[PDB]
Amino acid sequence: SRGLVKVLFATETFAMGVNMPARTVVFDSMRKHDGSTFRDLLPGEYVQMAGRAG
RNA sequence: UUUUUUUUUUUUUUUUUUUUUUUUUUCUCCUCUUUUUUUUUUUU
Repeated sequence: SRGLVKVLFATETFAMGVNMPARTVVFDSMRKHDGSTFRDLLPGEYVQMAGRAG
């Protein structure tokens, strides 16, 4: 919140919705693990994690 | 190459009182033998 930490590593517990967005967001993978079907992401998810950068 | 969420030890306290040991039965009941009754007295 105070900007004293630069690089953050977080799972979906912090991804899909937050206020106070930083400037840049990066993705290290294309897939995700839902409840034992091992699907990929959908636009409803990509909008929320990546829709908060400004 | 396996993420996200599912609360926990019932609330209450700042009510008066002018009595006194016990406690409640048992029925009428043939007394055998020398006597009048002796007696002063003195030594404690």
